[PDB]
Amino acid sequence: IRPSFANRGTSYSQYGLSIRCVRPDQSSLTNTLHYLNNGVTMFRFHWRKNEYLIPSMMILKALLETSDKEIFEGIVGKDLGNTFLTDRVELMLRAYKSYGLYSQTETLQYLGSKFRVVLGVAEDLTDVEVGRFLLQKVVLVHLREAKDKFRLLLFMIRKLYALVAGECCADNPDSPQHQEILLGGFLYGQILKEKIEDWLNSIRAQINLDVRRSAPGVDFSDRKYLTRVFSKINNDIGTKLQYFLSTGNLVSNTGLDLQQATGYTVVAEKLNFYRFLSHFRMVHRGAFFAELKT
Amino acid sequence: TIRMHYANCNSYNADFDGDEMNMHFPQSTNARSEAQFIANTDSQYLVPTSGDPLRGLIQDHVVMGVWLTCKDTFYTRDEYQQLLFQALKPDETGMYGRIKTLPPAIQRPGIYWTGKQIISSVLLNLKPSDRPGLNLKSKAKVPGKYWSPDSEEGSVLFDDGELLCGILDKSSFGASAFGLVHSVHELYGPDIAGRLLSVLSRLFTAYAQMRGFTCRMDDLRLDEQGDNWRRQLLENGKSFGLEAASEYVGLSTDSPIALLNANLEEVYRDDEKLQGLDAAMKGKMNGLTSSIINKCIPDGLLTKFPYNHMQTMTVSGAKGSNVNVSQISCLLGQQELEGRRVPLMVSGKSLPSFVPYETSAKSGGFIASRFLTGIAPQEYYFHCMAGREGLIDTGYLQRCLMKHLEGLCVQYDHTVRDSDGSIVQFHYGEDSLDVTKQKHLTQFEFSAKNYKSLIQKYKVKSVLSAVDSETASSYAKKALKKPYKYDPVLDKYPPSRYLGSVSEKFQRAVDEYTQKNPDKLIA
Amino acid sequence: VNYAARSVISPDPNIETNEIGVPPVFATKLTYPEPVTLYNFNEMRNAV
Amino acid sequence: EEKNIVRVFRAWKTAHQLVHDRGYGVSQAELDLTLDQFKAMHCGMGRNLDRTTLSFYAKPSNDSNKGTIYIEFAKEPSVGIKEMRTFVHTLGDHNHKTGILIYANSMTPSAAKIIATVTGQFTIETFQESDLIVNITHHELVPKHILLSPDEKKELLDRYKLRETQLPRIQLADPVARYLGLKRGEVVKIVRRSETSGRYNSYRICA
Amino acid sequence: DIIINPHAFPSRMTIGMFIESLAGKAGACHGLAQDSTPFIYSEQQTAADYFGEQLVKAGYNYHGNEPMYSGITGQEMKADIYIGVVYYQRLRHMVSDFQVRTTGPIHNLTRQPVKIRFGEMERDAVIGHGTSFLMQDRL
Amino acid sequence: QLTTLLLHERKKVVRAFYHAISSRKQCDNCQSFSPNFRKEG
Amino acid sequence: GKAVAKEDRTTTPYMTKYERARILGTRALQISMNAPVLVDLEGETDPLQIAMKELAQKKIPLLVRRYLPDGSYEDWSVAELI
Amino acid sequence: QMTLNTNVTLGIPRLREIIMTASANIQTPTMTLRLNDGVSDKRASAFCKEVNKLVLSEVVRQVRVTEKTYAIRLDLYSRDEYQDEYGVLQEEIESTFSNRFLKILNRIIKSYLAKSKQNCKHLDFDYVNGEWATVELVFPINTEKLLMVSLVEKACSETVIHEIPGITRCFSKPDTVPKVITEGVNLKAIWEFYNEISMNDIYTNDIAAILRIYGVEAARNAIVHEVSSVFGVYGIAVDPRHLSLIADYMTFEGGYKAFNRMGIEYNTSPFAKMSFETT
Amino acid sequence: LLRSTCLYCHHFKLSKVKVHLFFCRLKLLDYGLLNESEMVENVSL
Amino acid sequence: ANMTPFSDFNQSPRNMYQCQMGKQTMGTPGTALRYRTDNKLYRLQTGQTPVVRPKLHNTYGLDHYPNGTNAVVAVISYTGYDMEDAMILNKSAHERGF
Ligand SMILES: [Zn+2]
Repeated sequence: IRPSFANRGTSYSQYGLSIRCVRPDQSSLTNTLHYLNNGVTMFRFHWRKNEYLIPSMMILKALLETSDKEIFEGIVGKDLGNTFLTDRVELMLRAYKSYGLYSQTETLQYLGSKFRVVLGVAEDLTDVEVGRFLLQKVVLVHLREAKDKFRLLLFMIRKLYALVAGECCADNPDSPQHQEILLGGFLYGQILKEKIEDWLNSIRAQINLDVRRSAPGVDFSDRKYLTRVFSKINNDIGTKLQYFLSTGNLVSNTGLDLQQATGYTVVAEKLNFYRFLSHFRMVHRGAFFAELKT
Repeated sequence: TIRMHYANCNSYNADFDGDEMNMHFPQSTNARSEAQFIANTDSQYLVPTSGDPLRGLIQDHVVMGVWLTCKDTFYTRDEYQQLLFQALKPDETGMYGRIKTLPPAIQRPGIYWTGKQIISSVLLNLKPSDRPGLNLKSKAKVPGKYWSPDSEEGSVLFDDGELLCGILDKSSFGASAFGLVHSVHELYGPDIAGRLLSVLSRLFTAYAQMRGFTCRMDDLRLDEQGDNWRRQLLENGKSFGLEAASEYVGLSTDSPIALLNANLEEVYRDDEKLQGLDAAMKGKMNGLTSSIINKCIPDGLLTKFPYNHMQTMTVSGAKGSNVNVSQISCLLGQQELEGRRVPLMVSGKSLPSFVPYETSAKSGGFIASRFLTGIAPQEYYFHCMAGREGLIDTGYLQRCLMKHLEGLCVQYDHTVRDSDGSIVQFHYGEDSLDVTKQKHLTQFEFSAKNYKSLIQKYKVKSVLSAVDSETASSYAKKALKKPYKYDPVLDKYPPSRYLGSVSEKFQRAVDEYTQKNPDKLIA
Repeated sequence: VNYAARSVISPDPNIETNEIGVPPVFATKLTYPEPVTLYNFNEMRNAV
Repeated sequence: EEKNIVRVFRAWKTAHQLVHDRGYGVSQAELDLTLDQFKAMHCGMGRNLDRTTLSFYAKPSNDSNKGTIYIEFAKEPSVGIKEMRTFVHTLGDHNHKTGILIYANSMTPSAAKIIATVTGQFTIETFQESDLIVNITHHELVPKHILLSPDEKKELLDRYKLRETQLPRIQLADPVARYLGLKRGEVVKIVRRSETSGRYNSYRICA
Repeated sequence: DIIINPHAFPSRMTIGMFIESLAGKAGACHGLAQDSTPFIYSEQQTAADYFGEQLVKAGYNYHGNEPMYSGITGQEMKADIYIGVVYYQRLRHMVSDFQVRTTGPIHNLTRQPVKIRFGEMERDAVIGHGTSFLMQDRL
Repeated sequence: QLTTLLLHERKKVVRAFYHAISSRKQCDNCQSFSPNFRKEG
Repeated sequence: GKAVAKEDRTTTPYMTKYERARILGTRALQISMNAPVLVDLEGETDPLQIAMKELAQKKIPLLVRRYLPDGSYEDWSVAELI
Repeated sequence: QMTLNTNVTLGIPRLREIIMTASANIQTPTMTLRLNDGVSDKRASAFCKEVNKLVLSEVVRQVRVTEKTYAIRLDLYSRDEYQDEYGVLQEEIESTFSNRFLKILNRIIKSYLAKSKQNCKHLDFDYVNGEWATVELVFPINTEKLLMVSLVEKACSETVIHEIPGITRCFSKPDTVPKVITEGVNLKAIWEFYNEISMNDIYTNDIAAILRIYGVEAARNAIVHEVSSVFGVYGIAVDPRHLSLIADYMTFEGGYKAFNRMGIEYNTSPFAKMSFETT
Repeated sequence: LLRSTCLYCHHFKLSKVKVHLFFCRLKLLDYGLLNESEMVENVSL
Repeated sequence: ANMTPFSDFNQSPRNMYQCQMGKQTMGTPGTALRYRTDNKLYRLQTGQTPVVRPKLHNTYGLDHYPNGTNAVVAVISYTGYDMEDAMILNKSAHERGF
């Protein structure tokens, strides 16, 4: 229950459901459910520093080969005909029926043709697999099996609708009930994976530009070509990590779901023993809250 | 490290803990002349906001004051002379030739000067050339009942400059008006109030070196009857929490646990119903707390007022308050964090130690243990909550009211104008003065009490010469004729030269005193 | 500003309510001009 | 229900009072009007029966000052253009110098500029009911305001070596300003009862 | 070794320090390492009474007091005084202590003393005291 | 045969003047329409 | 401008808390610059406290000009003030 | 000196509003009216409910809406318990319910329908018992479903029976001096009631209002008393001379001036003006 | 000031009587006449 | 925070200040100082183990890093210099190596 939601999407409302889902490599990103005044639910998420908003019925149908009776009897299959939930789900189903298409393939193709630009996906291969690439890489990353992402999405939308009707209290994000700690080495691994992914994208852009010029050297079978290209680009990522440690300004193309991008490292002043320990134990919430005096 | 005296610690708002101070030097001689006469420290005895003085002695001096002026004290000749000379120390200050004393209060079988005689002696050595002694009557800080039932000390009375009855404490000399030092500032001028403040400082320090004063352990411990009284009151109020909660929600004390639990669960999902519940239960707990405090701290604890070395520092006003000995000796009471009380987590239990919807006040942040004996974990957590709340609780409005009020000076025709020439007030705020020189006008008993020093302070024979006396005084009575068509005397006649012209309410008050309680004024 | 020292303070009860103790270091390091006349000539000659 | 009848009664002890308070003179009975006194004076078949007869006047007690005053109640709401200019020649022919009016509600602004010019040496002034219905001057937070003659204004400007533009001001929109009948340029003397020391006299002007 | 002031304990509630001084003078005597974990000592038998048993076994006063003679006069203090063995850890905040400016360099542009601060609040004080000449001097 | 109030009135009157002169698009003396001018930051 | 006559003077006969400081300051400066001392010294050295000794006996020159807000001014001899 | 408290704004925000911005629309504009002799506690509470404003949501019970036609039925509390905390009559509800409630309901339905684009067919009040209210509506079928529960809650929560414009929450607080403390400020209303004396009425500053309809000197004494009471809640004393001077400078020009760009832009010295904010 | 210019008119876009009104105002405010500054407008043609 | 003897007797703001101030003692920053390239180290020549201690002051191996000494404190207002929280330090108790 955060009021900044309200003036965000004016058809929107303060009620939302947030989930920070994390892959096996501890590389989480967020994707929240906005409950909009009209009745439908938006599936907000983040990619490349940019918000992105696709309706939840869209990806619900795009995820599994589903028919609408299944969505309904999954969200509110209970106590047949509970007033509030029943009319809200009806309104949602029809509001999606408005413009979209019927099957899973059509939805995936539309989704790909919409989102092929921002995904770093292969330019030439195909179009529906890009929709599958979204529904693998962004939607709910902690889960592997599609049907299970579908089940958890139904449960989550049911929790949102229960929260709207006042049958569920608002969990408090500023309390250790709903908090965990990020260690050092896990952040180190995230930044190392980000630098490696940038390195791959960089040698990929170098190969594309080499091919693009006219054709100075294009031998994708010759190992000599790969030695040439590796020698071209900056091959030193040790200094990137060493800079993150020397300064703290986490300079990455994607924030890895981190609010603040400065102040990550403290210098272990061994001035006194208690000072050293107290360095090792402490935690912090980030100055993004310090700037708000409350 | 530069050294300054304690008196200024209250003025500079300093703590001598590491904060440092710019120290300038006015080069030219005009600047040092004006610093010496206008803005010198001994002339800064009155803050500008209210009349209440800000300089004056602090913790140690005032506790040793309660212990020196007390009437069970006695000195032989040696201690009297020595302590007096430590107080005066003429040579470093100057202006005086030989130190003069009093006769002893008692003379046989052994000669003994008493403490009040030492205070009177200091006052006698600092009297100017020809100003009759000080005489004064004023309530003191240490209440009269602490010494005895129908005790006499209570309130200092001293005539012609000799401390006749009463003891000096934070109200007498210090950050409290209408005491000894403020009345010396009024009668004998500022630079004598400064000398007197210094002399009291050194006198009380020297007495400390003779006697010494310490806050030992047994000052805190409750005598067995006291702490068993506290134990009985706590066993009695074992269940005030449940009574107040059940009365609030509507049920009786003998209700089934399940129904009370259901109603409580319905209560603090909301927020207003919490306001009501915490208000009721807080009223109950504070009734209990005030009860056991009122029964314990005056009489329960081990040593009585004079000897208890924390009862002195507390009720004399040096450092601390009555709530402090309450907490160190009797109980802590409700832990009020930002108003109501402890925040209830999702499951309705105040802390993971307590069962859900727990009613007993120990879960409401009321903690019964005292600092002397030790607070338990569940209590210590709420105490950390309240304290850290305080710590997260603990300059542009000085460039708004100052840019526009730069000049705003009181021109010579006595009409406070802005410097561009335009009027803002006639007779600046109903003139007499900002607090500095207007404190004692309401003290008609004091001015009329002695009256022989005030005529010499005003220098009547030089003032009555060149200022007008009959005209405004005559027209004042006609202005006191209730019907209109006679303006206030200040408007017709300026108050600087026409020595009858004074504000209306001042005339009304001086006349109501002269007619009402003239017990000093003969007929 | 010129001629303005700055230091940590510490308390002393022996001096006065007016006075401020300055170490001889501030005695030597803060000076102010003074014309020399007939009757303070001894003070100033001795000072120089 | 029929509470409108006490409103217009209370608009008299705010107007029949708004005389001295100016220097004029009124019989002490038109200040002591009881509730039913107004009804018995101005009555009819109703029980509404108040209007068409709400018009009185007053002459100065200074015996000069060119000239007198006349109060009238324009009961027709939003007096407008055909009810204001016709009620000017009456003040002109009675040799009435200055007059008063009421309106409830919303005096039409189009009927405010073409009449405010016809006044010239006279001044239509100014009030409306339902905004000044009980004397504001009868109050704790409003001191007794007094006017001043050019002799007593010259005395002021002399004892203080002032210019007529260095004093405090009072806007003409101030309630008491239009109450006393102030003109732009007259010095009021206010009798502050500020209880810190006595009650003193400050001065103000209008501009 | 260190004189602390009694007026500092009220309004501060460091009654823990009184207990710690008791425990220090008790432990140093016999040679114990007085256990002082939070939350052992209950309301039945207080910690103060335990360390008091300790001390009265050692021989000193049970409330911790001790009869002291003053040095500057020689005859005993009327009231006994409280001596214990506290643990004083010296701080280090004094590392940045002082700067006296008689005369020195001036500014490039405005010919000011190069970077003590007197103004914009000091000016309030000086023109408050009514010290035109002091303001015009120091500024 | 300067004061704040004088300046407080001058500044208001000049503000009114500059609200006025910027209002008219047609000339009252020439009756024509002078060519406008558009600015930039 | 006008120099208000001696017959009618409307300012306060008291040596205001400020005129005393500045009179003493300027007299101290004057005496510091080898001016005549109008009163017998008893051995005091500071070129200021001599001015205090002068003012205690009212033997000091330097009439003061009090500037009223009109622009006019009064001329008060320091013997004349209270 | 102090800022931490131990409902109205107290502390440096209050002073900041009264003496820095000189704002109208203070956060807690309250008035305080003294009762008279001729009034009893029954008349006290009657006048209190009279000048108080209530919302039709505050008398309605749960509101059920059946779907199909299109039908809404409001439950209204029993006239007895409804007249204990009130004293608006049944006919008043009838009239204002019908007219303004239909107006509000249709307005918000049109709002949501126009938002989705991208009439009141029957009404039956309980003309005898007054414990329910039926509105039968008809709509074209092409229109999508309507959240009638939320829309009707918004309507009943937005519509008012008797409101004096800009006042609400008249309350009674205990010196044996019965008074009425009201939130909001409409002097224009309080002139009208003769249960309470129209002279002795305290005002939380709203000094814009009292300066506007009680004079300039009224504003002066009001602001003096206001800053006195603001510094009075703390144990700090500021004698009336400082307050008198600050006030009588603030109400100099004739109105009441903030100490900001407004007041900075009027001084005659072009160096202070250059100095303090924007050279 | 350019925006208010009349290039063909070579004067202000205003009516010359309004500009003359404001000129009389700023003349009469020169010597400190406030109500006299405002009285200029009690004329109707 | 746990290493504050009788930490449940003090007004908890005092324990808060004591934690935030014992993190800033001039105490022994280790034992290998000859091999440290830090800018500013502080070391205490004469440290000891407290005579009043929590058992965890032994468990957490604090014995290898003492912070302060044991002062024979007399609660007394005698010198007069010790107001506003200041204190004295017995001269010979200083010139013998406090
Ligand atoms: Zn033209």
